Amino acid sequence: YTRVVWCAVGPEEQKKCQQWSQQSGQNVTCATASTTDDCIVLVLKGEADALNLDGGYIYTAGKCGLVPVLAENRKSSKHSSLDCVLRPTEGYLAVAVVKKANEGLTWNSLKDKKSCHTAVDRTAGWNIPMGLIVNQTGSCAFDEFFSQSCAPGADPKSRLCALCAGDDQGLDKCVPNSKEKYYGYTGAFRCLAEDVGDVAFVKNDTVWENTNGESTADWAKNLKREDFRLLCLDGTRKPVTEAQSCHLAVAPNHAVVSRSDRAAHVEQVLLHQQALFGKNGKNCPDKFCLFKSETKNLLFNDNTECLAKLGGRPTYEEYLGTEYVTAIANLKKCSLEACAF
Ligand SMILES: *[C@@H]1O[C@H](CO)[C@@H](O[C@@H]2O[C@H](CO)[C@@H](O)[C@H](O)[C@H]2NC(C)=O)[C@H](O)[C@H]1NC(C)=O
Ligand SMILES: *[C@@H]1O[C@H](CO)[C@@H](O[C@@H]2O[C@H](CO)[C@@H](O)[C@H](O)[C@H]2NC(C)=O)[C@H](O)[C@H]1NC(C)=O
Ligand SMILES: *[C@@H]1O[C@H](CO)[C@@H](O)[C@H](O)[C@H]1NC(C)=O
Ligand SMILES: NC(=O)c1cccnc1
Ligand SMILES: [Fe+3]
Ligand SMILES: [Zn+2]
Ligand SMILES: [Zn+2]
Repeated sequence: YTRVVWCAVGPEEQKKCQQWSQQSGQNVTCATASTTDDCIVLVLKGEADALNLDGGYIYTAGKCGLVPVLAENRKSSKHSSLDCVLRPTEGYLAVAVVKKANEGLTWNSLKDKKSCHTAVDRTAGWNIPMGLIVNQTGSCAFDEFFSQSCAPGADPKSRLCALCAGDDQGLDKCVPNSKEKYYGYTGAFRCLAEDVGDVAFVKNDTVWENTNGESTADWAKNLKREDFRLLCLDGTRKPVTEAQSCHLAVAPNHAVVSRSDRAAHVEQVLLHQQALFGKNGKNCPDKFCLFKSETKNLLFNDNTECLAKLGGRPTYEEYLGTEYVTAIANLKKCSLEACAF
């Protein structure tokens, strides 16, 4: 049944997809939508086959019967012989970052400050930090905790979208796709780097990849690691070198999902496609690389080493872990079980 339709979210992923489609001789084609939720609906309709999702969206996707297929895998020193494709995944660290110069700003003096989020419903940018905040404050009124935010996905007219910028021209303010200047892990850290916000909720890989000459992008050009700090839950402030001990939680890797009746087929074309355009593919650097997009994390995060088999053909709760499934459940009570479409 060898022909896979990828769902791209927004015009930039649409363009990267169209490119990949060409280089594959149409073994993969593209469908496009404005939001991740819409791409999820397309897959359900059967109009698209798969897409890579942050854990927060896997949860939405799972209640509707979509299943995790292969997971993103970057690389950790001690997990060495084992192949990337068979190596277990580690999950990433969700952290809260602040400007060093913002002396005296801790996890406990966050109320009324200005925040930068990857996008509503996402693990590091939303579910983990707001989960703790509802928790800590005993209030479901998370829309009144920060004076202002850029939380792609919220009501364009609420304070939660006040700090968002939209595209080149001011259009699409607060859309949960890359047209929004402060969308995703990158847009969010940018929102803080330009001091639009006091804190950004991203993952720890983001600070390292957009500081000390790693980014090339004009806004990240002069960023230095020592000018940032991580906020720990114990009210303390640490250098970004100490994330192992100052994170809010460890998140499950983004993963490709698809309808169960389509999973095997999706899995097979991907392992092949990967063999050709992944980290060491026949054709990567020279013609095309699935995992690169010059600091934008288009379709896939730019630090993905390979997509890996899951082992224990896990359901989505098994993939997310009970720990995280319950964090999302408790937070979702504020805004009991069904495909939400
Ligand atoms: C926010 O507070 C809630 C309430 O204690 C935390 O909740 C529960 O999480 C623990 C540990 O994972 C579970 O054993 C309980 O079953 C959960 N309680 C309920 C009523 O569901 C919640 O996880 C905290 N937020 C974070 C980010 O950890
Ligand atoms: C925090 O995020 C950064 C960037 O994504 C990670 O940085 C690298 O660590 C890997 C191995 O862990 C090395 O191969 C790279 O050299 C590091 N990057 C840079 C630019 O120095 C880092 O692993 C993460 N740290 C934690 C605690 O999660
Ligand atoms: C497309 O898929 C077919 C079927 O597996 C494969 O034989 C062929 O090499 C692929 N072509 C390209 C250009 O990827
Ligand atoms: N998703 C799972 O079932 C699982 C099992 C063991 C380790 N990691 C993930
Ligand atoms: Fe994420
Ligand atoms: Zn931990
Ligand atoms: Zn299982």
